[PDB]
Amino acid sequence: FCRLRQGELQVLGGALLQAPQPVLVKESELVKDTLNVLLGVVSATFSLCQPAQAFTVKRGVHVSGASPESVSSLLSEVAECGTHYARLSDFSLQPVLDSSCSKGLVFQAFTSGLRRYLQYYRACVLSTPPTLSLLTIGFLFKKLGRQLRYLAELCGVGTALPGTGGGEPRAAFPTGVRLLSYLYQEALDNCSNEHYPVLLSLLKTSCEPYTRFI
Amino acid sequence: GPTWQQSLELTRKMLRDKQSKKNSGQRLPVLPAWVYERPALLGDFLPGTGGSADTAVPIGSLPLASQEAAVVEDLLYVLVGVDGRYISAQPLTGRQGRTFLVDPNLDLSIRELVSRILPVAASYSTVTRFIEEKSSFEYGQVNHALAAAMRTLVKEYLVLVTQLEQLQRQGLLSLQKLWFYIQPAMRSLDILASLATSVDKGECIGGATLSLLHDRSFSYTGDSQAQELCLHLTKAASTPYF
Repeated sequence: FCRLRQGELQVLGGALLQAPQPVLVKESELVKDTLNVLLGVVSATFSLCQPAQAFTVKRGVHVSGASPESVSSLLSEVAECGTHYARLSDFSLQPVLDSSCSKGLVFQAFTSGLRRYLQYYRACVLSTPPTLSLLTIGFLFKKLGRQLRYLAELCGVGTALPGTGGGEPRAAFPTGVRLLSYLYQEALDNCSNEHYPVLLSLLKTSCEPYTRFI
Repeated sequence: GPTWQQSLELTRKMLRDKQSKKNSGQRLPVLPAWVYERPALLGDFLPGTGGSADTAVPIGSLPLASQEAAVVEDLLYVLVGVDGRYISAQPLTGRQGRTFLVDPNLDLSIRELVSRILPVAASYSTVTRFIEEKSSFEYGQVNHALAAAMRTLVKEYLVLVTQLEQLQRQGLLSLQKLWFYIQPAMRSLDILASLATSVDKGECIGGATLSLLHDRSFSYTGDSQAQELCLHLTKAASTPYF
């Protein structure tokens, strides 16, 4: 029925759907690809920070409709957050980085602890939900991905705002002693999702190089 | 054309001559070694290395678990310095990090994670090349002590590598867990690979090598994830000098 309704719409549109992934993969295999994308390895239909499917209708970007592409779409709607998560975990994965992120022990501690949490998130996914429907995967991971997206706005690429500040590779996000400044205002100015324990630990580890120097 | 092994042998000869003159005739540590006669065959990486011509099957045709096992074995051989079966140590010109080519037959996520590990494979290949190069007493005391500490850490890394190989063999491992297990270990491996490469390129020895190690452990300073290994290596390297 979904395919038939979409066929009617495509007949009236001139075939402007072209079924990006009309069906695939399965339950457990699509879950495996999505869990890989959430770990940070792009899925066999999903690239991280890149459209998973070549459909731009909400059947293929679709929590579900049973429509052609909609099986991919249920994954895709949550997937865009996971692709952002993956690029953010790459951003915070190494404790040292070029340009506005080189030097700084508090920056290395912050980036290492963020990579620690990214790794724990990635191991939680595709270890808790093996062979779970997309709906369960998305529901279970929503409360984690929202915190990840908040931290992605706080941190580097992996977000629709690169770093905190701006939305490009020139974000004001500090590093080093500049970061030991930056973080104090970012910590006061926002902690409103789930970062109170996490932000406390991050401030502690960022101050650990500052506290060392002092 | 000189390769990194030929360059290091010529450097060894010139450094022996230099210490011979600088010592005014005092004794130098010299021994017969066949390690240089076949370094690539002793778990290291030298210009001329590759993958495996005797272990080569289509990983794509192989099931996902079989592909994972084969890739884990090739990765662990690269992480011990020897070639893989689908991960091939590539030749190096001049002493640098040993690069490892991944067979393109691997799955996109699989090849992705193989490449992610490949940093570890290159680190271990360069580590074992430096280990077996400074293992012989021609360079300074600090150089030989550094080689000793580096080969100790490489042996511990290879114990871990064999445990991980067996766990993958039974199917109790994933690329994410492989990347996660040795994160401080891989940090230390990268740090010590950078230190070793700086030593090899600048042919540091004596207090030059000591200054290299001190700068290696001092450029970061404070707070640690893998600098414990570098500090231990620096202490052991400077033990004869100290």
